[PDB]
Amino acid sequence: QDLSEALKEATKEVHIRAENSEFMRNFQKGQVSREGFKLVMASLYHIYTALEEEIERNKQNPVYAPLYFPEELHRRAALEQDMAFWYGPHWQEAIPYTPATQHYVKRLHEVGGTHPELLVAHAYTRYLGDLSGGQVLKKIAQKAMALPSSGEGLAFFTFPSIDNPTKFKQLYRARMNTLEMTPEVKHRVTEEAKTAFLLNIELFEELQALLT
Ligand code: HEM
Repeated sequence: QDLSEALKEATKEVHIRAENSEFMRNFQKGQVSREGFKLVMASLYHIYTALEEEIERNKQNPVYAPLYFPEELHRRAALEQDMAFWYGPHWQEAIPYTPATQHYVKRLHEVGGTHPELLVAHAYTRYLGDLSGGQVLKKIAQKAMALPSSGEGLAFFTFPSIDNPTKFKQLYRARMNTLEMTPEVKHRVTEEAKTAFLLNIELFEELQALLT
């Protein structure tokens, strides 16, 4: 069984749970505030910073390298633009770094530094969602918060180097399927993808509490 399929299958249940977190349920209904949106986007800034630091560390490592697509996929620059938009020019000392965000970052560094063969789980969980469902979330955000089609404040959700998210997704999955796989690696990769998803749920839980 192909890795791309094994991951989709292993995470379909937890994905249902993630969409139904209180924060995402409210987000999807069009009830996201600037305060709530700023918190989540600041937390992603930290998460994608860590993810992409570890990607760069492992770019030549054959357990990751076939997924090395910085120009197309990396979000850190986009998130910096969004931070300047939402938080102003002194955003680096305005933005929060919540405990659940720190916890996700920690696991990202553990994976990148000690278990790089699992980094694909984390890239899969974030980037493939951003290319799929994130495009729906973009539209809802834009409408909720009166964000302009010209894209300011939603750079995260915009992939100017990818013509067509569906075709790129199909390429990315094809390339995942070229990673050297043993039963050991495959089983732990799909476990770590479930952990990535839980880390996200835990963040959304935390943000919702901080908002109430
Ligand atoms: C309200 C919240 C969300 C909505 C409405 C949403 C919606 C979607 C939609 C419509 C797809 C495409 C499904 C398909 O192609 O059959 C998708 C795929 C994906 N989503 Fe989300 N999603 C949400 C939250 C999340 C979160 C929180 C994560 C991860 C942290 C995530 C990760 C993914 C991944 C990895 C895929 C790719 C599945 C695959 O093709 O293997 N989703 N989601």
